[PDB]
Amino acid sequence: VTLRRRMLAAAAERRLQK
Amino acid sequence: RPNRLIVDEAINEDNSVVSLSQPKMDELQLFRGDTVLLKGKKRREAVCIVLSDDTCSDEKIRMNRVVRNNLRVRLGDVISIQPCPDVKYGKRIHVLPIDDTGNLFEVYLKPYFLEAYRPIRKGDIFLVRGGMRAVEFKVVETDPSPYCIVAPDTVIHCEG
Ligand SMILES: [Cl-]
Ligand SMILES: [Cl-]
Repeated sequence: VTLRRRMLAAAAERRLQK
Repeated sequence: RPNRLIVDEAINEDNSVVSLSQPKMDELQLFRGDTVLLKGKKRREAVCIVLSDDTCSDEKIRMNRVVRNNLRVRLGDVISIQPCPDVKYGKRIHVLPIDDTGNLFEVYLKPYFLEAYRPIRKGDIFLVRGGMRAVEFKVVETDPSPYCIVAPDTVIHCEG
C-alpha cells in the first residue's frame, strides 16, 4: 500500500521538474 | 492562535502548491504532499499541497498569483495556514471558463488535471495554459463540498 500525501507530492514534483 | 506566514512570490508557477521552509514545516508538523487550508482576506480560503523549499525564509510562504488572487492577498501580506487532513477525492466537479474557441476540456482542463491530483475549492479561479492562449476557470461546485482532490476518475462538467 501507499500513503496518499506521497502521491500528491510526487505528482507536483514531476510538474516542477519539467 | 492560528499559524501565520508572510506571502512571498513563487518561482514555481504551479496553481496547486505552496512552499514553506523545511524548518517551518517541522515546526508546524506538515509533511510533503499534505493538504493545507489557507486563510486570506474577505473570508477567502484556498486548499493547496505543501512542499518544502530551501529558498524559503522560515517566516514566509511562496505562492503564485492564482493562489494569492484567490485569497485576496498581495505579496507581503499575512495569511494563516492549518492542516486540512479531511479532504476527500472528488466524485464530480463543476467548472466554468471566465467568458471574457476549441475544446475547453481537451485543450485546457484534461491536460491540467490529468493524474495531477490537484486539490481545489469551490469558488477557486484558476488559470490554465494551453493552445497558445491561456484561460481562467471558476470552480462552481465540488462533490464532496467545499473541497476535494481531483482524481483520474473525477467527472467534470464544463457548462451551465
Ligand atoms: Cl508510500
Ligand atoms: Cl515523504
